[PDB]
Parts: sequence; structure tokens; C-alpha cells
Amino acid sequence: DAPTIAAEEFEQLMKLASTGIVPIPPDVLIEASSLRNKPKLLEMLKQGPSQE
Amino acid sequence: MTSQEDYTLEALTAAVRRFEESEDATTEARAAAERDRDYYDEKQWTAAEKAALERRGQPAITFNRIKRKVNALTGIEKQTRKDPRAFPRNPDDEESAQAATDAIRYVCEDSRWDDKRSEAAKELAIEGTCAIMVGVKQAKGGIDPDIRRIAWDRFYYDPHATAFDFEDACYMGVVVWMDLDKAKAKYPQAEDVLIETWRQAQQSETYDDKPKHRLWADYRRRRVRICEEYYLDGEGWKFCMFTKAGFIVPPMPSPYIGEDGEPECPIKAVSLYIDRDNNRYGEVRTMIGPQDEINKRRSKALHLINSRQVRVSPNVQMDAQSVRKELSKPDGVFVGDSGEVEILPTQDMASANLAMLQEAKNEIDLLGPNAALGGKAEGQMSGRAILAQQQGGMTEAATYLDRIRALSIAVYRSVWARIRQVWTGERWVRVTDNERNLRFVGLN
Amino acid sequence: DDKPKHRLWAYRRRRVRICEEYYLDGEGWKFCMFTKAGFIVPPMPSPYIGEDGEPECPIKAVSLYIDRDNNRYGEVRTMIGPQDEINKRRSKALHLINSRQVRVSPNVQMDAQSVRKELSKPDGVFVGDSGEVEILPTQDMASANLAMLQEAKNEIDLLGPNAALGGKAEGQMSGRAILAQQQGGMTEAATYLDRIRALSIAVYRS
Amino acid sequence: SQEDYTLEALTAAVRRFEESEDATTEARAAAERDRDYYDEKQWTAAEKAALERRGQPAITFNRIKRKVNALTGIEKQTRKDPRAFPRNPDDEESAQAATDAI
Amino acid sequence: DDKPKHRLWADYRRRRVRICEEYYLDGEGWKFCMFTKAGFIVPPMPSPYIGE
Amino acid sequence: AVAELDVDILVDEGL
Repeated sequence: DAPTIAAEEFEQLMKLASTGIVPIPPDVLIEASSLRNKPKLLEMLKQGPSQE
Repeated sequence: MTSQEDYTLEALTAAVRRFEESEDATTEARAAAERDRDYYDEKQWTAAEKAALERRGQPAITFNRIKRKVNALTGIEKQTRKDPRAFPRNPDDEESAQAATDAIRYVCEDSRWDDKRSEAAKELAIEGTCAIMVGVKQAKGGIDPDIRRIAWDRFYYDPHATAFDFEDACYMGVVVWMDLDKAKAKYPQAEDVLIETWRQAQQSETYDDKPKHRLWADYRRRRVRICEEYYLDGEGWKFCMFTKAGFIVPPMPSPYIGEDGEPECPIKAVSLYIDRDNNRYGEVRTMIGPQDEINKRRSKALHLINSRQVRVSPNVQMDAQSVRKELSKPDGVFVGDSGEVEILPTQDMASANLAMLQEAKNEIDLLGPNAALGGKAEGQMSGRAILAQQQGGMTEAATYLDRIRALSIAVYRSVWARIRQVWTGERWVRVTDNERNLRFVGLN
Repeated sequence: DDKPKHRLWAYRRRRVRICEEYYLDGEGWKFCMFTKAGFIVPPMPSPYIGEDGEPECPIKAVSLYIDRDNNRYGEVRTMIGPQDEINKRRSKALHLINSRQVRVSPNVQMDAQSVRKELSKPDGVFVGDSGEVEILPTQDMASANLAMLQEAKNEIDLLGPNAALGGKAEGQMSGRAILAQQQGGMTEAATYLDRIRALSIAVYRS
Repeated sequence: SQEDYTLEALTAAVRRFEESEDATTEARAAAERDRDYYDEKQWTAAEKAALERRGQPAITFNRIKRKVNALTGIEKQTRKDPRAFPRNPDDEESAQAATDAI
Repeated sequence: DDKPKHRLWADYRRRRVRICEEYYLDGEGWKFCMFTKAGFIVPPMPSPYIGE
Repeated sequence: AVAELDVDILVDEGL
């Protein structure tokens, strides 16, 4: 029983990532979460590398 | 108006025969289920026993224990709530499941499936029969599948059905009580068959109006009973609507397309226990026996205590009953010699009745749920014993959860079938927000 | 009616009664303010918009238990009986303990009730020989009434919310069983909690 | 015809209220009895008069209030806030609006 | 007989029948027959279900 | 509409 499909999906991502068996990138993980600052975190993680 | 009616008796008999046999064949089962429900509703004394207790002056006291067990079972079912899900048989069908798992879920939040399931489980615990209607309703975006709950006393089935999901049931239907004004507004064509029903029935009160005494159906608020029946004709499932005076809707094929593309009965019904006479009863029946011993032995032990047995010498010039009443009072007096009145001993009777009452209480506590799942038990026991008793009670309650699961699965299957039948592309896009789901529109 | 149930107005104020009614006819929901004298607000479609965009009744109500006669009641009804039995047995034991039953010889020139009252008092006296008055035994009745009262107390303790869930041990268990007893009490109260949750959800949707 | 319609509507409303009041007389009486029992009024007038005549004081031992208070405290401790969830990710922000509104 | 067992007074308008489906193994092999107390519905034929 | 109940928004209880 989950409020939404996204909540169950995020819980399954937690279960998969806690074991550490598979590498789960944080961008898709954040995209599947339910955070209010999700667009800001996604933009900050997906920003292009510094010109240096 | 003229309203030329009373066409023939054969048509009316053929119309109401199935409901007649449904009422007749399940009289004893309906009476037993009503008695169990009344026991659950703090009504465990008959009229004669209450009258006798009032005559003797003893108040009627009920120690209800069935309600605690039923509440424990209902809470156990509530705590194990699950969500609908579609699993793909093969990987290439995965996306298909990802459609259904969404769509069905929407319905289960549009119709508040949780509450309907909870009351269905309550009736299964009490009466042992749950009925869920999977129909259609009007929404802003169009027609959407809808889940309705049918009360146990407003639903009738084929008495010859032996299975617990009614696979072999020939027919089933719902009785609905509606105001005459609402009935005329909803079905103006069938104005000649809507007949006032003011007189209450005492032989069969199961399918009557819930308030038995209603002094307003004469002219103010007229109410009628309408039966919606789906029956398996040789060609297929046919749905009809009728009353005691005629056909509101003539026999027509069922409009609800089933799983295999054929008309199907939208009613999904489940049962807990079935006897050798096809009578369906719930768990409360098992608690009916001991519960009386909780009450009756409570009364008798109270009767043996506030009254005394006295032998009076014949030379006494007073009424024996008056002397006994005086001696039974805490501040009573008697005038006479020592041997005129002798108080017979009745403490053994009261002690034996109390011991038997305690034994009955222990029996009902162990009966059904082990009383530890409700967190009551008996006391003076360790935690490990409590966990073991709770696990044993959960094991003994596996059939109840299996019935709930089967009813839920059938409801979800009917919901998916109705979604395939009635949903359009616009509704699919609006609900699921996925273009690919337009592939799933219709049954083809 | 008015709660104080006094309505003196010897005048103090002036109280009036109005009824808001939301009723669903064939075409939709309508709302009306009315008294028996007339219409404060004439019957009009409900000014509140529901989930589907159509007028709907703004009142959201829930009930705990429903009887076969469409009667609604709470959890106090279960404990009504045991409480009455407790009070009645307590009163009966009190009456039995403080009163004595006496058999008086016919050759006494005093009232039987007066002699009984004298012998019931802790500092009473009596004049006569040995066989004039006899005290009938009534301690068994009081003791058994006390036992019945204790049994009723146990029943009322086991009837409603769990004592362990309510902070009462009643047996001095090991502590581990307390958590399981609390879980059982939560399971029992799950129906009430679900009723509250459903009411809250309806209120939030409205 | 406005007067006739208004009279009919008023009569219907009054009749509906009267029917609702009358059909629930026993339930209302039982609920009032339970509420009074919760509020220390657990003795009838006749029994109180009999006890007063006997000289025995009327003593009330209330246990319903304890259970009701326990249930109310449990409900208070399981308080929860309203929350809006999005069916689809694209509705996420929209749900936030409801969470900021309700 | 019928499970509700009200043939004495009920089921006048609802006509019910009983059919026996019998699989019997004689020397040649298993055969299947639908029959009643009055006649044959399916004449004795080899069982249409192929074994292992 | 844009955000209707049970279609785009689900109302429940959170912490």
C-alpha cells in the first residue's frame, strides 16, 4: 500500500541502493523522489562541467 | 388518468419468481444472520426473558463480547490493506501492466474502495456475504467505472449456488428502496408499475425498509422497492429491472461487457462459510452459543443472590411470600420463635453458577480469535506466549483474509474490464498522462 | 432546543431557531434556510461546488456503528451495562453491610423495626434474655455481591480500550507483553481511527 | 404560482425535519443516556430518591470516562496533516499547490 | 440430490435435472459417458482427454 | 480542468 506509484518506486530504489549491489545514479533517484526542491537539485546536478 | 393495467398473472409470476425463490429458500439463513447481527449490536435478550426479568424486578444486563472479537478481526483486516497491482506475464507485456496498474488504482481512489472493502469485511465477519457492484458513473471527462457496496440485506443470489464466489449461481440481484418522486423522475416510462408499498411485512423483514415503523409513506413520502436482477439465460447474461407490479426495464442483455468480451454480471459476491444446505454464515455464529451462557448464568446467579429461600412454620399467621420478601431485604425483621423460620442454603447454587459463567467466559475468550490479537488475553502470561497466541490466531484467520483477497481480485478484474469497455482516448490521456496508452483504448 | 434549558426571559434575551437543509432532488442538490413560520432563504441550488463541479452538500458526517434499524451509536453503549451493574452491586453491598436482620420474640414490648435499628448501630443495646433476639446471617450475600462487583469491574476493564494501552498493568507483567497488548489495542481501535481518517479526508477534499 | 410553490417547499422541508426527528427518537434517547452516563449522571431519579429515603448516599464509580479519555488521547497522538500527492510526475507542482492551500 | 433440499415444496417453476459423468476403465481403455436414469446424453466413447 | 480530485491530486494524511 503506497499513496502513489512514485512512492513505491522510490521505496524500491531505496531498497536497491541500500544493498549497494547495483549503482543507482543520483539524478534519476532525485527525479523519482517527492522533494519540493527537486528541480533545483536536478539542475545543480545536471549543470555542465566548469570551463576550467 | 386511465392507466389500463393488470394485463396478466403469468407475466408477473415469471418476472418475480426468481426473487420469490431467493426469499423463500434462505429464510432460516437470513434469520440466523439477523440474529447474529443483533447479537453484535448489543441485543442478546429475547422479549420473553426481558419480560420475566422485569416481572421479577431484576434488571437486564448484557456483557457483550462478540463485538470485541468482530472489531479485532476488522482491525486486523484494516491493518493488512493492500493496493491493486498488475504484473506482466512476459517482459514484452510489462508496459501493458504499467497501464493497468495505474488505471485500476485510479478507480480504487475514485470510488473510495478502502471503505467499501472495510464494510464488506465487516459483513463477512458478521453475516458471511459481501456484494460489490462494478457499474458506471458520469464524470466531467466522460463515463467512468464506479464501485458500489451492496448491503447483505439488499442483495439476493441463487440459492442453488455452492461455490463461495458464486461461479455456478444462475442469477443474482439487488433490492433498492426509492421514493416515488425519485422513481418517476428516473424512469418516467415505467409509471404504471410503480406502486406504493406502505404496509410493513412481519414474516420477512429482511428486504423491507430499514426503518420498520414509518408513518409517512401514506401520502407524504411514498417509497417503492425495485429489483435489479442479472440472470444467466441460455444465450447469455441478461439484466432486468422490475417491481412487484411489472417490468421497469424489460429483459435485455447485460450492458456490462465482461472479461472475455461477452455480457457478464457486474455483481461480485463472496462468502465465508457454506453449510450442507447452502446456508452462508459468518464467524459470529461460533460465538452465539457461549455468549448466552455469559448472560443467562449472569442473571441466574444474580437471582439466587438477592432472594432467599425460607421455610415457615404453619402456625405463622403471615403470608409466606411476604415473610420471604421481608427476610430477603437487608433491613428486614421477623417476629416469632426460633423454629418458625428456617433459611435454606443457596450459596452453592450461586457459586456453581459463577464458576460456570467463568468457564463460559474462558471458552468464548479462547473461541474464534485467541483474544490476544485484540490485546486482551487472560493475564499472568509472558510476552512470548502472547506472541505465540497472536500468531496462532492470525493463522486461524487466514481464510478470512483469503476471502477478502479473492473479493478484491474479482473487483479489480471487473474494474479493468469496465475500463476497457467504457474509457476513451481522452480519458486515458487525462488520467495516465501517457500517449502510448491510446493503444489500449477499446477491446477490438 | 436551547442547551441551558432555562429560557427565563424574566426579558433577558430572545432566542430563535433556524434550520439549514441540503436535499438532493432529481436534478441536483438544493439548500434552504427555514423556520416553521417561513423561508429565510428560498430553496436554491447549493452554492458550494463539489468534486465533479456540480453543487453538493457541504456537510461531511460519519458514524461509528449502524444498527439494523438504521440506528447509530458509539462505544459507550457496550460499557453502559457493566457500569450499571457495578453501581448497583456497590449500592447493594453498602446496604447489606450497614444493616442487620433480626428475628424478635413475640414477647417483646418494643417495635421490631426500632429493635433492628438499635441493633444495627455500632453502640446499640438490647434488654432481654438470650432467646429474645437472634441475628440472621447476611455476610454471604454481601461477600458474593462484592465478588460480582469485582467480576463486573474486570469485565468493564476488558471491554473498552486496553488497560495496558491505557497505562494500567493489572498483573505486573514482564514488559515485553505490554507492547503486544498495545498492538492489540491499536488493532481494536483501528476501526475508530479509520473513521476519523475518512472524515478528515472528506473534509480536506471539500 | 410563486406563493403555492413556496408553501409547498416550506411544508416539504418542515415535514422532512419532523420525520428525521421522529424516526431517530430511540437512537437520540440512547445517545443522550450514554452522554449523561459519561458525565457522572449514572443514577436514575427514582433510585436516587430510594437511596435518599434509605439514608444511603448515592455513590457513582465512573469507568466509562477513563476509556473515552484513553480513546481521545490516542486519536490526539495519531494526529496527521493534510497532504496532496500527484498521480503523475507532471502533476507534482500542482499537488504542492494543494499542500500549500488546504 | 440438490444442496438446498427443497424439492418437496419448491422448485416448481425452476426445473432441475441430474446428469452423471462417468469415466470407467475396461480392458481396451478408459471411456467416458454422460448419462441419466432414463437415457444416454453422450454414448459410451473413449475418453477425449489424452493422458501422459 | 487543470487539477481535479482523484484525477491529478490525491488527498491523504502525511506527517
